[PDB]
Amino acid sequence: QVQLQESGGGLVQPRGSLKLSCAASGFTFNTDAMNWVRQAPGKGLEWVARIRSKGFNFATYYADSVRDRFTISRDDSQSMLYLQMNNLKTEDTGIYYCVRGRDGEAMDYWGQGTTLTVSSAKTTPPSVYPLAPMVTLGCLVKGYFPEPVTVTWNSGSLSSGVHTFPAVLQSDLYTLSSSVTVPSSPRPSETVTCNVAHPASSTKVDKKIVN
Amino acid sequence: DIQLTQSPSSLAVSAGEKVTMNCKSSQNLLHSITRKNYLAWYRQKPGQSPKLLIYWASTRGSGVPDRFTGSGSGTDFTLTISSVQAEDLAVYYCKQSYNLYTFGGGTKLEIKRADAAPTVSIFPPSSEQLTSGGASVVCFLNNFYPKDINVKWKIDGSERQNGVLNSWTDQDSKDSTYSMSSTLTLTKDEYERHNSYTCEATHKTSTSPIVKSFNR
Repeated sequence: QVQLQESGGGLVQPRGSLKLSCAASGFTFNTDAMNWVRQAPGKGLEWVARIRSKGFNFATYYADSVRDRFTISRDDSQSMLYLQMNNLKTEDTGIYYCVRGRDGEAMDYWGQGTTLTVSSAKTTPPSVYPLAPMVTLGCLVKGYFPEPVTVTWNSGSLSSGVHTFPAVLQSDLYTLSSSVTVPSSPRPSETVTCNVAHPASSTKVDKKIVN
Repeated sequence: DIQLTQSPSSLAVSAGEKVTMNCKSSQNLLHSITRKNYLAWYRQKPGQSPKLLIYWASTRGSGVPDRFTGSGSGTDFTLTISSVQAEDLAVYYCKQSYNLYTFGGGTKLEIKRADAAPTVSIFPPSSEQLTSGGASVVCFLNNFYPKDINVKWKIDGSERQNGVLNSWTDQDSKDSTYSMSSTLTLTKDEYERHNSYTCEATHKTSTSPIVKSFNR
């Protein structure tokens, strides 16, 4: 199956530079044209760049807003696509998707995406507080930066009943919450845990909602 | 720079119904030689990557079902989704391939369902937080419809309108309901100065506000 994995996103300061990379699988990378499309926070999609195959001498194209600052490239030998970003501006904040898009057709496959934040703020670890009272337990995740964070209940065992609300940017710090409605029996009888991960500060906390 | 504009910006239809959104181009996309209209349609489910639905104005992508129909030529195109399910909630973008690429603003598709009263849950600050010199009272208003709801924070009786951070979730692809989180964050000391805290919710699905309290 086609697989597109983008890595390298992150917190960068204005005027800095970052380099995203993409790993392609399940198709002949050496023949297709590859693109980069981004989605700004609270916005639609915006095509960023494109690089054609060797058959068309690696012809590259860039959007007006990114031209001369970015550099798309590829390594057909490793099935890797890259995006060198220089002179980063805060406008470039958003999710970058690696997208296969053959010439003349349309954009076939998109990856999961990698978040990129451009700001002079500092990485701040999140503080997870267990919210303890069908019973609704919860978990407060506040004061982190930058986005995003990853919340789950019982490492994944608990998917239905969960509600993770979008983070809100209060006073330069994000705050997010997650709730889980389980039967009145499995708690306090059975253990319910709030798994939280914050890549930017290599954090992982497991807060057991006890009461 | 061809700029496409979509409409409406939002739509709300019921399951089983047919819907039609539009995409207007500032420049003609029909290539005179190949006779193809270089316009595509994609959609993005809440928290998922965009998926291709149609290209060349009406050709479905592999795997895309016949419920999806693209139409139009020149500068006027339309997408018609038949048998809208609870699973079609997303934003639909049209994109042009006539000269480089350009997506439109997108159209959001909500699903009109039956009214649903929220399930309120108030939570006092945690010991851990208190020991940190702060106090956040959180309130969860889950699974309701429509999205329009009013939540008030009342401390002892007076209404608190400062220090409230609210946040809604996208409409659930499962039950088509919304959920909301309201958080009041006072200092560990100000929290000490009061007893009963209340989360009050007013939503069309009830005559009187739904109140949830806890005295400190």
